[PDB]
Amino acid sequence: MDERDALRISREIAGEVRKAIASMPLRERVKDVGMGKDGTPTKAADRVAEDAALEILRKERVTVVTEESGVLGEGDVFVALDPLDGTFNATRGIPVYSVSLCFSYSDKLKDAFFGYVYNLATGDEYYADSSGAYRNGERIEVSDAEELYCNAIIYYPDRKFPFKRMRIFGSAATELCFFADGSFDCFLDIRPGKMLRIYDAAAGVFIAEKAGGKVTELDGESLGNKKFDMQERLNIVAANEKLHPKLLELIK
Amino acid sequence: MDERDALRISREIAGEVRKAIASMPLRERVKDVGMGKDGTPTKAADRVAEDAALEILRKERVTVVTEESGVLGEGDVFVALDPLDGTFNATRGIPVYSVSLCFSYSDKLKDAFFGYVYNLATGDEYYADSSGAYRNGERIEVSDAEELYCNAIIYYPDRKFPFKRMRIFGSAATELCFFADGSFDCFLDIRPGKMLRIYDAAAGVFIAEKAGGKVTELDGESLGNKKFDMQERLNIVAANEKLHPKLLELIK
Ligand SMILES: O=P([O-])([O-])O[C@@H]1[C@H](O)[C@H](O)[C@@H](O)[C@H](O)[C@H]1O
Ligand SMILES: O=P([O-])([O-])O[C@@H]1[C@H](O)[C@H](O)[C@@H](O)[C@H](O)[C@H]1O
Ligand SMILES: [Ca+2]
Ligand SMILES: [Ca+2]
Ligand SMILES: [Ca+2]
Ligand SMILES: [Ca+2]
Repeated sequence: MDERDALRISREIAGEVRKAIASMPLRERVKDVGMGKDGTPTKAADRVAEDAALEILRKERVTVVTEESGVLGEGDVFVALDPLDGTFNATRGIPVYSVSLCFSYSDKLKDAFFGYVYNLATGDEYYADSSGAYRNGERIEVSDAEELYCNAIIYYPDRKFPFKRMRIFGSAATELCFFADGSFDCFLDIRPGKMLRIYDAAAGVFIAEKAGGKVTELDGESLGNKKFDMQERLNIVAANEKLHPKLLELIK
Repeated sequence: MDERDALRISREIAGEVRKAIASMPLRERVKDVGMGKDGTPTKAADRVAEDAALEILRKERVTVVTEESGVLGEGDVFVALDPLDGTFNATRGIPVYSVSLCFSYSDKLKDAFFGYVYNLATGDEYYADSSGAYRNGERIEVSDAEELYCNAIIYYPDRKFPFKRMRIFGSAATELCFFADGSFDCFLDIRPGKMLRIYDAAAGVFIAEKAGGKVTELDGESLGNKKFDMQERLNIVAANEKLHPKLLELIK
């Protein structure tokens, strides 16, 4: 299965999902539909989003790990998918919530060949493959801000940082794409509770990688080990090559 | 002048400035076109939207307090104006930025008689008159649980909080409407080195209060006798009556 397969496939889910959510009223969006396979509740929006993706991913020889219903599939290709990363905003009318998909051969991130995040509010498309990282087509790349005094996304500010700006938009998959497109110089989820799963960073992380930004874990150990599994958790420190180090040191 | 004209005038300015920025590519958006009369530099998206905004207000008998052109016109009626709140977003294509407008029968916040916030990204409309606060033509109210374990907007987390969620979206006018909505449980701008100006907040402040909100300065002092000029600087703590005291002590 080509990257062109993954892209073609990915382009279908986003649209299917988009109008499934779009048609959905905020009132019929926030109600809970049960308990997804990862411990967290499940809103209607959640269900509707995942179904539309599964119905298409379903026809592909792929094993999928996803929030609402753990593992599914069998294929020799794995998908770390999130129908709706940023469910709080979506149920709020806040226009920052996306579809996340990452395509890999093996069980682990290291063998992933395609990244794709789609903002379902705006219709903004984020993707990456061997060719590169794009947003709405135009080629992107992380920023070259070399100063700790810079624009940042931080989960969560706990001390007093030397940041020019600090934002928190509530959709890790999308904000990693904000880091990816140079709109932001560093992504940071140093949350002690290590409350970040694979179907969250998977897609985002990989586009960031393509866009030219170094991305690892709290200490610096890569994300490679990471598995398309329901137990996997993580923290992230993302920045170009001249920022990541200093950004590490600053959180000791 | 009454709250019907303010709406009608505001609705027009919302149309033109919307037209203005939308057709305008991002490249130009980020363009430095000189310095504004307040320090915070003027970029093309700024200039483009003030221009559009000013072009309408000025043919009314009012004194305008705007970001770039300082104070303008004459009239017992005052208008605090943020022609583009969330410039950084507007420049990067992050769909949170608005046009903020507050009208008062005095230069005093306390005499405000109309408030208005328009998401230039989603065409989402917030306003507040004598009848109540509304969002896209619907009546909003603030949220209601006194538990600190709530959903907060806070500029900036310097310590450790008992909040369920912390978001910073970079447009205080709209964010104060996010609070006024129900979307977020509390708004807080406790930054010591104060940076909120009358125009970024007087509208939100006014829509939130009609929303059922309690906005006061850091110390719980009302924002009533707050002046419309390029010197005022604010700190804000907004929430329902019940959780407001709590937040004071929390950040006490
Ligand atoms: O809640 P969700 O919308 O499914 O996804 C959330 C977003 O990625 C958020 O940015 C992150 O910090 C949270 O940990 C995730 O749970
Ligand atoms: O610059 P501007 O976009 O007009 O207004 C800014 C926004 O309201 C932002 O939320 C706030 O944190 C800044 O302090 C303001 O300067
Ligand atoms: Ca999700
Ligand atoms: Ca998620
Ligand atoms: Ca402005
Ligand atoms: Ca402003």
